[PDB]
Amino acid sequence: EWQENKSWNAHFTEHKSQGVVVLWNENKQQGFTNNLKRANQAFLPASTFKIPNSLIALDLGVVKDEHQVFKWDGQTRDIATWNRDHNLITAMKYSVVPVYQEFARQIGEARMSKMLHAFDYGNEDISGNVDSFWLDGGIRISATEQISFLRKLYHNKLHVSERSQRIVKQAMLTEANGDYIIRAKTGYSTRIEPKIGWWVGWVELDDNVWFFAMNMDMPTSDGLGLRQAITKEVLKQEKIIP
Ligand SMILES: O=C(O)c1cccc(-c2cccc(CO)c2)c1
Ligand SMILES: [Cl-]
Repeated sequence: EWQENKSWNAHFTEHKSQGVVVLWNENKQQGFTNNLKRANQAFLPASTFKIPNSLIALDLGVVKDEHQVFKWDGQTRDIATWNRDHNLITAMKYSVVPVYQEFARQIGEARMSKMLHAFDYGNEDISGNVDSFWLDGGIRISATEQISFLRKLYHNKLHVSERSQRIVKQAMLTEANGDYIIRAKTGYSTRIEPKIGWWVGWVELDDNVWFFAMNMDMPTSDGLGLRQAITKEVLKQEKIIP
């Protein structure tokens, strides 16, 4: 049961942008979106792929645990937070592409492809370079497909160990207070048009969980903060968060 609420378009147009928010009420098994078409249009996952990539790296032993240190390779990159050592937690927090590129190389094409199929993840197509296919290869995923994948992770139903799923959900922790917990991952796709930003995850309440997946046009990096801001305005409008 899906419902289209075009009134949310105001949250995008008011910021001179276009995009989609998809919400899923777990208790009621009901979905909501401002744009049914765009909700099912498939985009590069970009750094949202760090969720499945983390799961695979942990389950195969490429990553021992969330404490293992991935040493900076000494190559100065334009994002200061990348020029340092990281563990799984900080690598997720700062979307440290080069750490996850090495994960993918150690995972390898064959095992990566099999795992994405087992996860039913997007179009399951890793065509391209194994260390960048989620940035400029053939893999694609829609907002509704993100929700489906995230729900499996929440319920520990993905075909990796419970431990791997618990660790990745810890690493997804973004915000927590007395009212809610948000576990999510941002994404920023620039190598293939249209340039977009992602924010996918869920909101944990005392008595329910709301899954969310949004993407929006992102012609410049100046609007990246709108990914979370627009999502939270929708959540506030729907009285999911205060
Ligand atoms: O999604 C973000 O919030 C985020 C976090 C860390 C880095 C970036 C990012 C911004 C511009 C270019 C590049 C490419 O090197 C990356 C975006
Ligand atoms: Cl946690």
